[PDB]
Amino acid sequence: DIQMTQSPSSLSASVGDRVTITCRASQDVDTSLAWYKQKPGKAPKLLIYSASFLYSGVPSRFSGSGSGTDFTLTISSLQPEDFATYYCQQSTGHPQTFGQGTKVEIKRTVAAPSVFIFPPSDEQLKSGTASVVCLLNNFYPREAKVQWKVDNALQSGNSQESVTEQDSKDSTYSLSSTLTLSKADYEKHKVYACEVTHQGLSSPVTKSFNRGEC
Amino acid sequence: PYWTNTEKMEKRLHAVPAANTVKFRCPAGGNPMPTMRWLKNGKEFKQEHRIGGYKVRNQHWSLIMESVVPSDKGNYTCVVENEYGSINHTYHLDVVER
Amino acid sequence: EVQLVESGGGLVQPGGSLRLSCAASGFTFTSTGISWVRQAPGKGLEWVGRTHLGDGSTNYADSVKGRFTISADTSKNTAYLQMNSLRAEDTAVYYCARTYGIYDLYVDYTEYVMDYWGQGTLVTVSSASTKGPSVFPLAPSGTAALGCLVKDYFPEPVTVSWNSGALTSGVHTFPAVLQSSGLYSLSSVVTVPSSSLGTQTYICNVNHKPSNTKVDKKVEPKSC
Repeated sequence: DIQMTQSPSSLSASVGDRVTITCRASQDVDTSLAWYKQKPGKAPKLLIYSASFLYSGVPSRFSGSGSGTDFTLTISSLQPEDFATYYCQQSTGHPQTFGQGTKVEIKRTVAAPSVFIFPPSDEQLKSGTASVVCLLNNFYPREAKVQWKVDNALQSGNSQESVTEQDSKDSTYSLSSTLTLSKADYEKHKVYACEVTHQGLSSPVTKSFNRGEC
Repeated sequence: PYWTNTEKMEKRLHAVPAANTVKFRCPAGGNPMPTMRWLKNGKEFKQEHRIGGYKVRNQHWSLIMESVVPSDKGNYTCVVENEYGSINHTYHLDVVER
Repeated sequence: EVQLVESGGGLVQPGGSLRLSCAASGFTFTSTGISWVRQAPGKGLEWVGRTHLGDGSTNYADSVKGRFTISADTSKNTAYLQMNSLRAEDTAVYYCARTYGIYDLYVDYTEYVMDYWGQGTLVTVSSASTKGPSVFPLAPSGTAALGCLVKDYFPEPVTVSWNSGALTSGVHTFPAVLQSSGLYSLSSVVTVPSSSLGTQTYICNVNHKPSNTKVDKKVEPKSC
C-alpha cells in the first residue's frame, strides 16, 4: 500500500506555540493529501485537502504544505482547543490510507496528584471479590507510577489503570488504579497501601488503610 | 515557454458531475519562469464570473472550481506568458446529471 | 445546517449481520458520494469504502471486500453499510462522511475529499451476552474524595451522573477498561468539602441501556 508515516507521534506544546507535524508517504502522492483533526469521542474534522487548501470554517492558523512524499501541517499559534489527535490521509487512486496519528497535549506547570485510597465495599465482599481503588487527582505531567502494597508485599499483574483526558480548564490529568482481589486473599491481609511516584512529589506519597478499621 | 507534458495537454473534453470539483492544469517552464492567466469562452476569467469564485495553485499550474453547476459549462483557456512568448490551451468543460 | 446522522450500531454476534444507516440533511448526495471509515477502540482511522453516485464508482478496503456493501437510497437521502460475516476485529466506531470528487484530466484518478463526517456509531462484535454492572460505593475516608465503582458490564456505554446531574464540578468519570474477563469496569469520582459530608447526600446515577440497568447508589462515610 501507500504507507503514511507521521512524526512526531505525540508532542507537548504550550499555548501560543508554533507546531509542525510532518507526514511522509512511501511513494509519490503529488498533492493528494488531507489533514484531519479529531477530539476524543467526536468525528474527525477536515482541516486541509489537496495538501494546502484550507477547508471552510477552519481557522487560518492551520496551514498545509508539501508535495511528493513530504508534507507538513503547521499551527502558528497553538490555542487550547487545538489539543487533539491529527491525521494525514493520502487520497490517490490507490486505496485510501491514513497516518498513525499525532497527538498534541497541553504543556503546563507541574502539579502534584492528590492521592486517595478506597477499600472494597462490604456489598462487593458478598460476591467473592474485592476492588481496591487508588485515585490520583489533578496532576501534571501524565507520567506517574502506582505501586500496590498488600502487607508491604509488592503486587504485580492484578491492577488496571485508567486515565482521564487532559482537563479543559487546568490541563491536568486524573488517574485511577484498581487492585482486584478474591475476597479470600483480601481477608488474609491487613495493610493496603498505594504508593505514588510523580515529578511534583519530592518523595513518593503513600496512602493506606487497614482492613477493618474503617 | 513550453508545455512540460504536451501529451496530456492534447486532452480537451472534460465532463464532471455537479457539486464536485473541476481541476485544470497547464504545467510549463520558459526562461524566465512564465506567469499564467485564465480565459473563459475567450474572455478573461475573473472571480465574480461564477458564484464560488475560483482557486489557483500557480506552483502546480492549476485552475480550480469547487461545487460545479451546469452554468460552469464552457471553454477554459490557460495562457502562459514570458518576455519571449505566449502559449495557449483550451479545455472544454461539460457538467453531468443526475 | 449540513448534518449527517448515523444509526444502527450495537452489539452483534460473530458471523452475524448489521446494517448501518447514514441519513443526510442540509444536502443531497445524488451527484456526490458517501464514504465509510472506522476506528477500532484506542486505534487510528481505517478507510472502509466509498460509493460515488455522480461517477457511479464503488470501492472497498481489501479487509472488507465482499462482506460489506455500500448503497444509497435517494428517496430517503440515506446511505447504508450492510455488514455481513462480521468478526471480532470489525469492532469499531463507524463514521460516514460526505464525499465529493476532484476531477482532473491530468491524472489517472479522482481525488476524493471526505469533508463532513457524522458522529459515528459503535459496533461491537462479540459472542458474549449483554450484562448489567454491579454498582459499588467508594466511601469518603478540607477536601474529600468519594465515588462509585461501576463494574462488570457489557457492552459499552454506561452513563454516570451525580445527584441527578446537579453536582458536576470536581467529577471525574474514568474511561472504561476491559478486564481480562472481557467485561468493562470504570469508576466515577468526585471531590467535595469535608464539611458537606453527612449534611449533603451524594448519589451516583448509573445507567446501562443495553441491559436496562439503572442504579441510584447513595455514597456515605462508613462507620465502625
